[PDB]
Amino acid sequence: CNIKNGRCEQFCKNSADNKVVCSCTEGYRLAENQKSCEPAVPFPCGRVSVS
Amino acid sequence: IVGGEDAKPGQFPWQVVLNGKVDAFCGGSIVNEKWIVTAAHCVETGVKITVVAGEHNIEETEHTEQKRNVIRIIPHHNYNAAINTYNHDIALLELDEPLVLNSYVTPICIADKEYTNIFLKFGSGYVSGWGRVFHKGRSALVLQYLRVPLVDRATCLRSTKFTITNNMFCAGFHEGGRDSCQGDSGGPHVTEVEGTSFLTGIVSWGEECAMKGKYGIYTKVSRYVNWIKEKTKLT
Ligand SMILES: *C[C@@](*)(O)[C@H](CCCNC(N)=[NH2+])NC(=O)CNC(=O)[C@@H](N)CCC(=O)O
Ligand SMILES: [Ca+2]
Repeated sequence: CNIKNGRCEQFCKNSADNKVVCSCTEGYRLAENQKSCEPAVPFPCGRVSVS
Repeated sequence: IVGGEDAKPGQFPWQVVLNGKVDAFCGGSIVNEKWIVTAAHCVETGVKITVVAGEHNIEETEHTEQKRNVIRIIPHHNYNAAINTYNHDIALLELDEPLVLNSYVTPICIADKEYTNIFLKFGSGYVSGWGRVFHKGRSALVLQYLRVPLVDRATCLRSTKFTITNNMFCAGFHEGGRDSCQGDSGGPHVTEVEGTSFLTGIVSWGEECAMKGKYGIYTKVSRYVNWIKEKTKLT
């Protein structure tokens, strides 16, 4: 998780074999690329949606 | 907020304003549809308080406002363990009826203890509120916001005679002019992480506002995220 958060958009945890597991906060799901966080509800926390 | 700018509608959809025997006396942020997090010094005593989410201009109607009554107040259990220190300056408010989430009414994200601190140490956060726009001056009608830099602990400690605990951090500018202020207490200091904002501090106290050589002092939210999660569970 050392550099650039392991490429995790939100959270990183070191697993084994120098690999990482990304995770996201409530209201988001780990995208299939296993790094990015995608919205899992209509109004997820922490985002501007008026713009 | 001294030296900030007007927010756009919906720019800080987690921000709320508190009204009571004084209007617009403090801010807060949305934890979830039933719970607000604010500063404990805003809600000492059990006077009746109301919360307004989706607020932008406090003298006009936007038709985005959601007003709720506060039915339960939980100051942190160590707040006021020591008199007049602002240590543990954080409190939770439970609403009578759930907020309805939308583009103007959206919670702030709250990471675990480790990542909240990591986000804080990115070193740049946003603070917002309807508090004073000049030290000892008038309050804001339109929600204000300001980007403030994190200040290193040693500088922080040297800036004041008052005690800065490990439950606090300093933020602001070495030249002054830009700061939170009275009325902004309880408002969220937030860190934006690739478009998603996380709660990293709560506006708590300072010596005057925006003076060169002084900084705003904030409740360090990383120390309290376990408590926030424990007390705000929905079921
Ligand atoms: C309760 C809350 O609105 C204020 C926020 C002040 C933040 N100040 C700065 N410079 N960022 N908190 C207080 O008023 C707590 N008391 C104090 O800050 C006192 N040291 C000053 C009181 C005063 O100047 O009116
Ligand atoms: Ca309004």
